[PDB]
Parts: sequence; structure tokens; C-alpha cells
Amino acid sequence: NVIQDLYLRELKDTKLAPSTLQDAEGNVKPWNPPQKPNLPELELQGPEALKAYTEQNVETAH
Amino acid sequence: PPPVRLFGVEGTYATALYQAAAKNSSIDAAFQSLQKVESTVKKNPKLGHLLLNPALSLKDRNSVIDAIVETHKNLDGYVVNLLKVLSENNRLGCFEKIASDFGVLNDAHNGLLKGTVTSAEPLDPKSFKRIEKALSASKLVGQGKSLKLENVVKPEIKGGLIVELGDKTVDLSISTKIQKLNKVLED
Repeated sequence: NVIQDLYLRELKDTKLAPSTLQDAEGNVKPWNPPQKPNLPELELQGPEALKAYTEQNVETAH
Repeated sequence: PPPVRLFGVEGTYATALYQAAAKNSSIDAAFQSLQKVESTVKKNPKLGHLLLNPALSLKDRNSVIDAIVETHKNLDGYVVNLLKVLSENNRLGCFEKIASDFGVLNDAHNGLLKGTVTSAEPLDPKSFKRIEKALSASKLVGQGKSLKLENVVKPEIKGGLIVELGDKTVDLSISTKIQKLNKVLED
């Protein structure tokens, strides 16, 4: 009765629809896709080090 | 045995008055005469208001009682014994209280149902009559007790109506419905 009237009038006559994405963007974390951080490189290329290590390292006792 | 005990403090006095006047047989006479002296106590404004408040002696109280029985020589003797009781208990601050209570017991003995139809505004006389009819039609009226319909104005009870009588009420006020609607629509 009064319930119905209140229900009918309020519900019918008051309609909402969700807010714009732009406003939403403000309230959320936006995200710009992560890049590739690093491209690895050759592992100590050149026998300069290698020759040094082969000759230098021995450390054997008598 | 009274027509259902109600009221402890002061109402043991009322109960006693009732049952004693049941043994007097004349309860209506007692009540009517009490009503008349009570009314002239209220319509005595100097000291019939300003000496309803104990501050004076037992002996002085007794002499006030003596003045009261000069004011009416019709008061039965049981309600004159009631005057004795109240003077002896030196409690005058519950004289009209006892009067009201005796009225409740008395009109219970007479058998008159009591009720009220509180609303936001005074209702139509057609509404009053329809409600009076309805209440008599309802099993609530035992045909032995005849409702009082008292309209009360209570805007705080926003719209609707609430019917009350016995320990049974139907509350179809607007305020309660709004309250519930809102509350559940906060859920």
C-alpha cells in the first residue's frame, strides 16, 4: 500500500547508470605494460682472462 | 479477590479498598462518593493542592482529614476509613493515585474495555464509528466489556493509525512502515 507506493515511485522514478571510465581510472591503478628490463650479454668473452686463469691457478703444495 | 490485581505500590491500597467495598457490596457508591470528594479536593486549589504534599504533622494531617469529612458527609464509611488509612500512613501524595487505581478496578468490575486509536491527526467520526463497530465485532470484545476509543494525536507517529486495546495492538502507522522500508533498504 504505502509500501507499494514508496517502492514504485522511488524505484521507477530514480534510475542511475554507472560512472565513466575516466573517473574510474582515477580511483584504480591504470597500468602501462612493463617493458623488457634487460638483454643479457656474452660471458667474459675472449681468451685473455682464460689464459691468465689457466696459467695463474695451480696452488699445489710440495 | 479483585478483578485482576494491578498496581503493587498504592494498588495494594486500591485492592483493599475494592475488596472491602465488595464486602460492603456497594462499590459503585464508594467510587462515586470518592470521585466526588476527590474532585472537590482538586477543585480546592489552596491547600487542596498546596497541602497535598506532606510537611505537617500526623495530628495536623488528622485535622485536615476532619475538614475533608466536613466537606462531604457522603463518602460512605469505608472511604472514610480509607481517609484514616492515608492519614495514618501519612501518604497524601497517593490519594488521587489511589483514586485513579480504584477507578481502574471499579470500571473493571463494571466491565468496560479500554482502548485508544492513536493516530497522526484526529480521525473521521465515520472512522471512529467503523472502528468502534469493528472492535465490538472482534473477539477482543467479550460482550462484557465495552471499549473506550480515545483518539490521540501523535504526529511523531507520522501518518497511519495504531489501534490499541487489551494487550493487543495493530500498528499500521506510516512511520513504522517507512522505518522498516528504510532499514531494509539500508541493507
